[PDB]
Amino acid sequence: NIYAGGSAAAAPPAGFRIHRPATWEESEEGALSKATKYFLLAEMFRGLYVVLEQFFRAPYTIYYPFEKGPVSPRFRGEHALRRYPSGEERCIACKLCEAICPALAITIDAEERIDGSRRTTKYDIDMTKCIYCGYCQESCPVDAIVETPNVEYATETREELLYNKEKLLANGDKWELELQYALDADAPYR
Amino acid sequence: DNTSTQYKSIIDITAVDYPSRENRFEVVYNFLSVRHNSRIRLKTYATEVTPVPSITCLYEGANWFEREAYDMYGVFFEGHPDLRRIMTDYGFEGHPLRKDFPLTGYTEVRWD
Amino acid sequence: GVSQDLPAGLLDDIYMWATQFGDRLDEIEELLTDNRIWKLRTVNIGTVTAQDALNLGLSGPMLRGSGIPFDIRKNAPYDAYDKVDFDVPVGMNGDCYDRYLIRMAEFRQSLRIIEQCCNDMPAGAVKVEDFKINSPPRNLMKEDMEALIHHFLLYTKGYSVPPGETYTAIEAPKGEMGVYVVSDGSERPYKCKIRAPGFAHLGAFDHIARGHFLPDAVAIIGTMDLVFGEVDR
Amino acid sequence: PSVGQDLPPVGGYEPVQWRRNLPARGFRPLVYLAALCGICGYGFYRALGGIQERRELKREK
Amino acid sequence: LPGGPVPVFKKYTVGSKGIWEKLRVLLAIAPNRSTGNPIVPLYRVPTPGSRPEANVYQDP
Amino acid sequence: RIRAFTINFGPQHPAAHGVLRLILELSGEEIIRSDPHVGLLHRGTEKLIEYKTYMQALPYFDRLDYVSMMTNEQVFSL
Amino acid sequence: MNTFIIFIILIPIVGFALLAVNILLAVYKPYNEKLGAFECGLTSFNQTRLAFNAAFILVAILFLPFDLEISTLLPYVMSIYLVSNYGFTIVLLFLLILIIGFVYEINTNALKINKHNKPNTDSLIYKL
Amino acid sequence: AIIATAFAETVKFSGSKQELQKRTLALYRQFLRGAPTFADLYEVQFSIPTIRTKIRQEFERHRFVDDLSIQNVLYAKGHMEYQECINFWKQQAQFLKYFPEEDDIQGRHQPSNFVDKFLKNRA
Amino acid sequence: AEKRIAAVLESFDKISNPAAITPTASFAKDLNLDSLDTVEVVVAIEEEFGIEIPDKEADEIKSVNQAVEYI
Amino acid sequence: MIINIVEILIFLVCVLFSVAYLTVAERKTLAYMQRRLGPNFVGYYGLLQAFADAVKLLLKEIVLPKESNYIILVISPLITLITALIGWVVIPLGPGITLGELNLGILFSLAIGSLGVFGSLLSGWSSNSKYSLLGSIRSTAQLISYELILTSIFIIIIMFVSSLNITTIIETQRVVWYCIPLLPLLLIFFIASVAETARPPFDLTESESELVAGYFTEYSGSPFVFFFLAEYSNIILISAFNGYLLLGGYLSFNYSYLFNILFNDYSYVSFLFEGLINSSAYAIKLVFLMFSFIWVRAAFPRFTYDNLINFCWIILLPLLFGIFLIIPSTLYIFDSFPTL
Ligand SMILES: CCCCCCCCCCCCCCCCCC(=O)OC[C@H](COP(=O)(O)OCCN)OC(=O)CCCCCCCCCCCCCCCCC
Ligand SMILES: CCCCCCCCCCCC(=O)OC[C@H](COP(=O)(O)OCC[N+](C)(C)C)OC(=O)CCCCCCCCCCC
Ligand code: SF4
Ligand code: SF4
Repeated sequence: NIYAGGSAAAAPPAGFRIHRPATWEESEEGALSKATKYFLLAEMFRGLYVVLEQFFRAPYTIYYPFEKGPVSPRFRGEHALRRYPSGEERCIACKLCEAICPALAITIDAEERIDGSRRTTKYDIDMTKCIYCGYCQESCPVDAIVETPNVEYATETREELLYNKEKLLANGDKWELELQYALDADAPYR
Repeated sequence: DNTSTQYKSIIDITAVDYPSRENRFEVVYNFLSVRHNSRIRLKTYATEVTPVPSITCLYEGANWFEREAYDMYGVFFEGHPDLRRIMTDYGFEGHPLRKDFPLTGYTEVRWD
Repeated sequence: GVSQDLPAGLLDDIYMWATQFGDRLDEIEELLTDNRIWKLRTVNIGTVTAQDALNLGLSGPMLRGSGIPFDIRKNAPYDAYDKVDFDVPVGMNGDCYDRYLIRMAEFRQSLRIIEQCCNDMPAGAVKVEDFKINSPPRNLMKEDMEALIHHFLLYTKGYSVPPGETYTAIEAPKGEMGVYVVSDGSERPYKCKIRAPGFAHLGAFDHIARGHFLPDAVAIIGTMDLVFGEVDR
Repeated sequence: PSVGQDLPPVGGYEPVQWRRNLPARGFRPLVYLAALCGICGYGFYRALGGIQERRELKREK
Repeated sequence: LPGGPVPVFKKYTVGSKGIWEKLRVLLAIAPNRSTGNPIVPLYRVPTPGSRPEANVYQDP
Repeated sequence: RIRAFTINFGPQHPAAHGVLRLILELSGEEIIRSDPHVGLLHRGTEKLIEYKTYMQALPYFDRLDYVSMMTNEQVFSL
Repeated sequence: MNTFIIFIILIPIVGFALLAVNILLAVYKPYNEKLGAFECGLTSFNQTRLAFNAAFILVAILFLPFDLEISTLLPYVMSIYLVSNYGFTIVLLFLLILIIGFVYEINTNALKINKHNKPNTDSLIYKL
Repeated sequence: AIIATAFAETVKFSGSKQELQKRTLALYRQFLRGAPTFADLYEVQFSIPTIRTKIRQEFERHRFVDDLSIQNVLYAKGHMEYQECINFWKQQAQFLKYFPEEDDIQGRHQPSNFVDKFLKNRA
Repeated sequence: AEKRIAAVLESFDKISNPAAITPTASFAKDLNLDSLDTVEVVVAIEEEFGIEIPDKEADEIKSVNQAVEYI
Repeated sequence: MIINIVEILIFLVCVLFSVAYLTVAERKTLAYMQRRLGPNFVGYYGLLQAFADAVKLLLKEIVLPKESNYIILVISPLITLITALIGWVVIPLGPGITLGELNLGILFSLAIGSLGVFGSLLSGWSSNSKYSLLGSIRSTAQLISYELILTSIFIIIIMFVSSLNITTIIETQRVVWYCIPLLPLLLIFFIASVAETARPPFDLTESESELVAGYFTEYSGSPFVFFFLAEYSNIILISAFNGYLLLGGYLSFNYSYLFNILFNDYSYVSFLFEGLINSSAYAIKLVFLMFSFIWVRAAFPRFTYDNLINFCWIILLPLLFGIFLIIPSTLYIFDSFPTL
């Protein structure tokens, strides 16, 4: 009806008060069966058996680096700068990657090339600032900056992780075929 | 404690810095009523020298929230039993969530 | 919405994982649920009363273990939780063992919801269809002038959010996760405060752990389900 | 429109198992108690017979 | 009761054949339980980089 | 007069998960007072978000409860 | 010089040889920070000895009488046939007497550490 | 409940400057008394008198502040710092922030006049 | 005994007359010791004798004579 | 002399290498119970893993903390290892086939065993940390508590035999292994042996304590090797106690008929074959008990200190006193007191 300080949904549901706990004298199991369970550790033995069953199942381990875990076309690994089939660079220095970069990991410099083209004179990625989010690759209007599926590029010195333009272009040249597999698989979804 | 409100859970306390106002800081309280399935927000104001009454007497959960509000903004809470920094480094100078505190602060560390 | 659509063979693979996850849960329960040592470590350990749970700011299992049936997915439904069928487990003793049982039941309810989503996944777009908010697809971006302009602007300036404020909360796996965001009408939030359930749980630690033994403290930390990036943001 | 999207089967998937599946196994507890009694009693029979025969060997020595 | 136990041959996990299947059924705590190893010809095949649907996908 | 014994449970401790400094006070066996010191992982995320666009701020939410990334994203998105 | 004595001499020799090899081959570069006690990476203040519970004392003290009780049965098990029925009665009486002490220990709850802090169970009463 | 820690004082803004002066001199006494505990906790090279001198210099810095609210805040923060130091919550690294002079000479060239500052582009 | 107190309070700065320490000399009136200086000398006394002195009694001390009367 | 030296070298090599390979076996067995592989890379099939760990540790710097009694901290693990290995001198792999054939062999086992608490007791004193002292105190209390249980079971067994010679105790089980009439004592002895070696689920000191990793937290280099070796050596030795007290030691089955078919007279071939059969029986029992230690580690969570002290003093010890009463009563009822 009319509620004061309440409502139908704040009324307790049917059966919300719990039943009274049962005492020892209202137990179905006799004391000898309970003592058998108590002294012979029945549920502990069930647990041991469950563990032992696993011992005869196939393990999950793979033998890295001779085998490899699953990788997908969208995976975000080490960066590369790509070319056109002619060999001309795709990057035209729009600086959209630099603007979007959540970690401010990209530093770009550009001017007019002696042939009149709009091109970068400096393209740096601080890989120790990068968060590997893929936003640069989404932002690029010409598919110039990409993330490869490569994760195996650990270094012994930090200076080796400051990628300049030569390093990134060489990465593009090195990984172009894998990049093409990934693009052929995921371009329709972008 | 009113029967039609019954906001028993304290959700959060924070501050917002408005440097144009004479009172810089607005203190925001959010409350939940599980009884009525309802939320409510309450605002007040403060400056760098005028405190606010602590609500720890009413909600124990408020304790840490007021500490964070003191650590980030410098708002004091009168009646808070144990009010000290909770986030920043020991001996940290400044309240980093003020609009005039620079993003990277004033000091950095290294091994000497 | 989401940044990309699902790839072609994903629903089938999620379904095949779902057909065996139930057994995976049963074997963990075989090791734990009835183990008398597990009960010695969890029963009547880290007890919280319902009134104190509310007063301390606890949420999620930390609250449902004390007997209070509250869950944002049922109380204030968001994205598609109103369209799926699931149950909410509620404790009565407010201890670590009740909270363990709650989490184990929540495993099963999540499996239920995942199966319903695998069966009812509809067709259409996955992000809002306004290019002033989300970027247009790339074949439009490289063919259509408006699409290119909107893409350029979204990735350099960002969209503008109407001025105002909100506190928005969801039933995150560790309890109620909220954000209080203040917009000044620009492309950058004026203020953003994160309400982490672990913050309030760790705040309640001193009230809950008093009078316990040190291993009980280890168990209580484990029952609060703490991740510290949440705690100190 | 929608071409090439991941979608569910027309009839749907067969239901998965999500409810607790921990069936009770084993004889009733008193069966294990009876087996323990029988094992121990037979062992005591053998051990006491062995002790008695050892005592007769001691007599001979 | 929906959600109840389903037999092991309706779960996409490898399992056992022949005499070993009889042995496993005799020795399992719960015979309807799967082992957890995905069936290699069926699972994540074809690989996500060689889906035919990619060449027909259009923006929805 | 009861004299508490004070232990630093953590940060470099398996149960303390590397970053919690739980200062406990024990009278023999029992905890009498507990003082969790935090901020060993305070990164200033909330300060950083104010200098980001909303789109640029989204990935910070992945890194809050870093086993529950997508629900963190979901709350910010909602 | 049987195998027993030679083996007993040989074990400590091998331990000392392994120790000597470690001393000879490992580097040794002590310095102040390395020499600190490891307590989770921090430093704690030196403290007066912790106050301990009485059960800690009681387990160790009560070990000795129970250990002596158990070890006093060695002469019985080594003489059981010789003393057969008379000594069987005597050893039963001895065991029963010691069991009375076990009963005292059990009923006094002597080895239980009681959690000093307990939930408050008082009713809430209002004077209207 | 959530109980306060060692040497915690609830925040109270004194309504009068004399009632604050009492609390302030008490805090100064506490610092001077804790100086030897500080020298033991933080394994310092310098002497106990150096610590007490530093404490005096700290309290001296605010000797002429007039506004009551500002003095209240200075007192509450000074008490926070006392609680931080006496509980060993600080490590040595942050404690030694207070003693920049105790470190050795940083170099031969600390300019004082205009020409020396101008030769280092600091004029 | 009082000579130890005179020795403690003699070795302090800001006072140019070491012989001005008469058994009933007030720090704020004769020595011209500051409020902070008074706290310092009280702490030095209580440290020299190894005794702790409570807040009210410490603040009420204002002179050498009261120091001995409490010593 | 020469034969003595050869026999001691053979026995010592077998024991030390068995201890080395028990650690590898634990890692592999835990791994396969956890659906992984374990060491399969250091050596073929991971068979050199233990030796890699040993060489690594032997080349690792020893640290002596500042507040530390350095002598006590370097000798405590040494004495625990020395007593642990000395325990092996009385274990027989066939009738009289032992390094020490002592008429007081059981007493030797118990005495050397009771020297096993001093490592935990002295390790905490090694430093000047109150965390360390409390942890060492608890571990010592657990150790002596379950020492009582083990000693009681020893005495209960000797009630059937009336001998302290280990070979004789094994020899009387040719009629029945003592685990058959006293199966609950098999369960109790295994539980107490796990507790006495401070193995999971009885590993308070190392895994829930103030110091991160027990009272060995401060140990590096060869002292750490000593503690680790002593622990695994005690696992195998306490399992050997279990084997000869309750599992019939080196007894498997009556091979008289088979030997009479195979051989027509005594030779070194028949002697070698009988020795192999006896030793293989004892070895396979030891293997099952080691596997059980690892299996129990795989299956269960830990006790607390209060739980385990209660388990020893309120549940197990009263049962053992009741058994003290009932065993001589059964021997009296049926007139079966054992002769000497
Ligand atoms: C029916 C008539 C019986 C007549 C008398 C019985 C004769 C003796 C029977 C032999 C076995 C007795 C020894 C085991 C008794 C265990 C009893 C027990 O449950 O202890 C419980 C104890 C907590 O005490 P409590 O208060 O009583 O429990 C109430 C909890 N709400 O907490 C505990 O201690 C938990 C139990 C300890 C388990 C230890 C586990 C360590 C390793 C497990 C060994 C399993 C076998 C390993 C071998 C591998 C398998 C091949
Ligand atoms: C409180 C205990 C009450 C138990 C009563 C059971 C009596 C049943 C009748 C069978 C006896 C029999 O007939 O077998 C006789 C046996 C073996 O002697 P034997 O060489 O074969 O006889 C020939 C007599 N000579 C030698 C003079 C020629 O003697 C026994 O000791 C076996 C008794 C069965 C074991 C009972 C132990 C109970 C468990 C105790 C756990 C504390
Ligand atoms: S992946 Fe993200 S963080 Fe890294 S460079 Fe690209 S946009 Fe910047
Ligand atoms: S990589 Fe792409 S987004 Fe970045 S500057 Fe070059 S063209 Fe523009």
